[PDB]
Amino acid sequence: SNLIEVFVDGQSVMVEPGTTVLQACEKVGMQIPRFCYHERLSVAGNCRMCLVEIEKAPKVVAACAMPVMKGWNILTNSEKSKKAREGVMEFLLANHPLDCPICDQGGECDLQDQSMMFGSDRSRFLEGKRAVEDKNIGPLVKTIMTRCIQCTRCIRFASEIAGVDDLGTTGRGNDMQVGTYIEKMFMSELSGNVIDICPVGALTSKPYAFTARPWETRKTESIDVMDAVGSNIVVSTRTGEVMRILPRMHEDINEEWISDKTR
Amino acid sequence: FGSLKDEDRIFTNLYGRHDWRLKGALRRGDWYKTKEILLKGPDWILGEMKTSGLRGRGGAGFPTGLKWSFMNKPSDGRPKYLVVNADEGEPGTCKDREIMRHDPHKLVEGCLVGGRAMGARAAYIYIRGEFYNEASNLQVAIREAYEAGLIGKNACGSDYDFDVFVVRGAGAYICGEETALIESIEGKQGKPRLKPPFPADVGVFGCPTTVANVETVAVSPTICRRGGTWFAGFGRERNSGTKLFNISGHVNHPCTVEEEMSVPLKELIEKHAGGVTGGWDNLLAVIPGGSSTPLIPKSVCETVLMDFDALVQAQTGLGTAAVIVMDRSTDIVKAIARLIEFYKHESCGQCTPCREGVDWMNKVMARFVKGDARPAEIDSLWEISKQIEGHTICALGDGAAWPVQGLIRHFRPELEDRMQRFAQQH
Amino acid sequence: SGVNNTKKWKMEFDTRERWENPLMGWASTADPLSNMVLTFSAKEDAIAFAEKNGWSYDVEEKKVPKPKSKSYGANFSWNK
Amino acid sequence: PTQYVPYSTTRKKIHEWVPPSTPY
Amino acid sequence: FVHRDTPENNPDTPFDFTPENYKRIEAIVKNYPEGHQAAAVLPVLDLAQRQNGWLPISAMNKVAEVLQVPPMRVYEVATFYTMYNRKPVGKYHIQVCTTTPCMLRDSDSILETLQRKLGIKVGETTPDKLFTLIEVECLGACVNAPMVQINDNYYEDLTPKDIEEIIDELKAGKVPKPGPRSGRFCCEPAGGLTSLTEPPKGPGFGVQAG
Amino acid sequence: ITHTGQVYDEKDYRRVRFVDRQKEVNENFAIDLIAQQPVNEVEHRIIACDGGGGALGHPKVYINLDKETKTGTCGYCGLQFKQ
Amino acid sequence: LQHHDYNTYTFLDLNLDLSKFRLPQP
Amino acid sequence: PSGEERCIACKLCEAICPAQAITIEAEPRADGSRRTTRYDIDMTKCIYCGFCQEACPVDAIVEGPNFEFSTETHEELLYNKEKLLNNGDKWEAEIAANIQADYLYR
Ligand SMILES: Cc1cc2nc3c(=O)[nH]c(=O)nc-3n(C[C@H](O)[C@H](O)[C@H](O)COP(=O)(O)O)c2cc1C
Ligand code: SF4
Ligand code: SF4
Ligand code: SF4
Ligand code: SF4
Ligand code: FES
Ligand code: FES
Ligand SMILES: [Zn+2]
Repeated sequence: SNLIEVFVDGQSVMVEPGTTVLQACEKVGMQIPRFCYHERLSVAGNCRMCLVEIEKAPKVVAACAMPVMKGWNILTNSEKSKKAREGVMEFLLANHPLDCPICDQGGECDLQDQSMMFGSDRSRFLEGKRAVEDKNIGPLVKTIMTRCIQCTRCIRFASEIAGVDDLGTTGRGNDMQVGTYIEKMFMSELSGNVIDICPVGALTSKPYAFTARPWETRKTESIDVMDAVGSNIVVSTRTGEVMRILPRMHEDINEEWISDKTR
Repeated sequence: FGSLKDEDRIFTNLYGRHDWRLKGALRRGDWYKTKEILLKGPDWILGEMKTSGLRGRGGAGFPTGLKWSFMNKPSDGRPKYLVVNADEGEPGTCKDREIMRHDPHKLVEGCLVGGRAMGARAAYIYIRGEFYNEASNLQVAIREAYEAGLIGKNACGSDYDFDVFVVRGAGAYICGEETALIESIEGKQGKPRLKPPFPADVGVFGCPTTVANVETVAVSPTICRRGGTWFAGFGRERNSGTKLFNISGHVNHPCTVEEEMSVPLKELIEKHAGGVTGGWDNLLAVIPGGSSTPLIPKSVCETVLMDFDALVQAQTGLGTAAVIVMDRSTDIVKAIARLIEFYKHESCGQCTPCREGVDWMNKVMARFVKGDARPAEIDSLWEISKQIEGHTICALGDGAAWPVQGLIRHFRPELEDRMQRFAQQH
Repeated sequence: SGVNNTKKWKMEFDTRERWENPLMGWASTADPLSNMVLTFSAKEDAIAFAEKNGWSYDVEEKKVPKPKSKSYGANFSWNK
Repeated sequence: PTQYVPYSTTRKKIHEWVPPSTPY
Repeated sequence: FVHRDTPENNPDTPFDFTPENYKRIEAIVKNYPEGHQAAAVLPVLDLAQRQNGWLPISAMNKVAEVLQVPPMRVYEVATFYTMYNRKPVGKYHIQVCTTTPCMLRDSDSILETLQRKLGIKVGETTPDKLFTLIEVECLGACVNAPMVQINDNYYEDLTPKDIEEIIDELKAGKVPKPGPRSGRFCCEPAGGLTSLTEPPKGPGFGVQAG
Repeated sequence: ITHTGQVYDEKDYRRVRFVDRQKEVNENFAIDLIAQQPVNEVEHRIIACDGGGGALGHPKVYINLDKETKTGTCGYCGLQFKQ
Repeated sequence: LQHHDYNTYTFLDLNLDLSKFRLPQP
Repeated sequence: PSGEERCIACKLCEAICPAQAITIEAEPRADGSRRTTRYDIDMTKCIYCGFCQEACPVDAIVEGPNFEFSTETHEELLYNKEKLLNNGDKWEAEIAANIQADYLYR
């Protein structure tokens, strides 16, 4: 009961009714390339980098969004769903400022990888790029937001996981900038999580600005002692001094989030 | 074959000529069988539109009856609603500005006739804020109607209850979109919602909701008064009924005439309206449904008939049926270029494809008008065009790609020459 | 957000001294088994490696994200 | 066309508490 | 899209709905569904614009206050729509339609004339702070293409000269006969009324049976 | 002394090294050299920064000199641009 | 010529006048 | 030219060095810019592959023409940022000419 059978490339996985197309691929084990979709954040559909092709259907569907229906076989590696990613990645990269050797989310980029695995070998954007104006969101998060792919996960977290409801989108067109309209710092606990949740390195951590680069960091899994929730955390150490503490997921205690104090 | 009789023409008050106010409306006899119709039943009203086979009078074409049928499902304890979008941001849609301004009442009874068909508790009319004066006209008309008791609880001396409201638009073409009209009504930013939760099941203030082009709501009463058949006959096959046609640009007498559908394209400029300025051979191209639809060159124009499917066969859309005509005296490369400028100044930016893609085509299109860009880039624009066509959250990205596709499809040699012209002078 | 590095089990030896080097300030280590992390496909096989090689082991159960119900329609609910 | 000495240039990584010079 | 507080445009400029305005505010709410006030931010934001064209940061904060919504929520609405002005607006605020339909029918023509008459660049207020010119997009009413909306006046079918005439009317006196200054009523084939030149059938005409 | 002021100290057990052999330090420290660089005035809202010489310069970056309040500084050259 | 002249508050104030008619809220 | 050292501490010269020779640790300079506090090429460890020349985005680290740097003591061969920057200043004129000649090829 309550177990539709949907095929992910003919694997007949069975899922509860109401599971998204992206979720159906996960249980088979396939990963839809995704931006703007975080498990504990509301589905928004902003990036549409997850377009897949349900069989016998005219258009490709939004994985994170379409509730999978009965007997719709998902074709995640079709000739179409790759042109639906080879052509989106064309766009995200087109307005992107190539300062990857500045972006300290160098190896921690969910946008170079997906470009480097699912995107395109070369660029055709012979036109000019855009630039936004760096502002102050506080003393912990450095928002070099010319990096932003307008994926609205910050505006969600800042409203849904934390109740700040401050960060918001401002304007329309290609100069929609997701920054506080008036310059009011994002002061709240749970603040630093925005860093971890922005896949782009637009806003990153200001103390850990340029002290390291992720491939080097040796990662040891340990426990938060600053507060009594005992949140799980990963201490990233390079050559013997701790460089960053970022969250590691514990369903029951800290589910992917850690306090501003303990990082 | 068009040439609809004045009697058949639903919007008689078009052009005014008859008091747009109630007493003019009574001479029009717009509120003649309203009590009877509602009495017949909601099921009787939808039978009338199903028999009519009316297609959406807004840019998208879908059976009107089936769309209304969807939220005719039993209420789940949430009040069902009616949303009438009087916004018409698309260029050449002065189509709606008429009914609203000239014949506000027709739409008022369209609202309650339509309301009982969907069992809507109330209807909100989103007239674009640009039209402030237009708003002044409708609520004067809405105020008259309630004073009469035509609308309100126990509307038209019947069990059914309806309330009609007017909402201020704020200069956004996208507000027009069905999921985005709602969000503007909801008071959040006008950003289209996603497709899976159809507006029937979720909607305005999260209650069941339906959205209709003002023409679609307005034609409802008559379609029921005249019967689906009368209306059904004028149309062609799936296509059916008279839809207002607006002809603007390079025509001797630009005007909106509600002449019959399935009109030869050559005939409507030649017979009504004004023959193409400069002669029917001075036609570089025709935009049938407005900016969103691809323009068709004169080659096929005469052969074409104005129907939703007809244009489809032709690779173009009837859309709002706004005919924009371009003489041989126009730089199309720049004409379509401003429509892409029309869309960069307007798309919400919620979705990656449209945001960067429409801006990307705008930059390439501006270079194309100058001729700075090389000939090979043209194909890229096409390729950029279809990336945006199937990947967008709403249809506007659908709409931005089509004019670009039309320019490359029929006017590829001209753009190459502009390419060539700049290369020669160095 | 990629999960391709959370698939195979790994057994890692305990961390040891990393004193600073006086001449150049480079990190210096006296523990040979430090950088060695062996990768084993299943928990049973990794436990076996520890037993026959005689190293002490303390296995940690895999913790995988719990299924989470999501639906775009749900947040549009003004009610909640 | 018409003896070095190597050293670490980084700072002290772990600063050390200094005892209070005030006796108690 | 960033409000860098300025002495003129910043909350020091106190904003409050006139006793009359506040009245207007409430009725609107009822128009929307009960338990729903947030939906009225736009209509309200519009009355703040009606009160004052500038609508500074102070005014938006009041809107959020009256409507009890996250302030940002109001800031996002104001930024998204062009109807709202977050900067001071000229008394007349003319806007010229320059989409392809109007351009094809000469919209550009009008622009050059208006720039010279106002003797100012396109996009800014006259020194007299008398008029403000902006190149707005399709304002509807295309059948009448030459067009220039002035505070809703929506003049139409205008030939370059006509505007100069209108502008003068605005410059000395008021209410310069807003509307199509042409000889065609509302939208009508310039030739006449081919659509319906007969008299309109009366009530219950040929009403189908059933 | 050096860029980040490395100062093996009077009490360090490493300052022993320089005895009878000099230390490697830099004149024309860079920290002050770009500060000595004039602010590149521009007309456009946004400007590029090839670093000078294209392939020989740096990844090309577009800086937003949009606020006179701040002279954009390409993260690569440290060149301030005066709107 | 009603269209020819209306005040900035016509839409809102007219609406308020209609409030009385407006059917009860949800 | 201005006088700002080219390196911006992206540290991929460290990543691609085959011998583990280059050691880089960085921190934001007061200017706010990104610079390397310590850059140490251990030349005895280095096998002169020339990939670092390849990898650098700003092309800050280059394989200079001089081959005659034989040293009496092992410590002299270890090179910190100051020796390399000094090496860069001494040979910049020829390095610039050499990169000028070969950049089209790369
Ligand atoms: C970008 C965009 C703008 C739109 N603008 C309008 C509009 O101004 N008026 C309108 O009636 N429909 C507009 N639509 C179509 C509506 O979303 C909706 O499909 C239509 O109004 C339904 O009317 P109908 O079903 O009665 O034909 C627009 C769609 C898109 C994607
Ligand atoms: S985000 Fe930082 S790293 Fe990822 S691509 Fe853009 S710049 Fe390079
Ligand atoms: S900041 Fe990071 S998260 Fe917020 S939108 Fe830009 S990218 Fe998405
Ligand atoms: S397409 Fe994407 S961006 Fe353009 S309007 Fe529809 S949603 Fe907003
Ligand atoms: S040397 Fe070139 S590569 Fe190595 S860090 Fe400095 S800049 Fe990045
Ligand atoms: S990941 Fe598919 S919608 Fe953002
Ligand atoms: S484009 Fe000027 S009004 Fe339609
Ligand atoms: Zn630079």
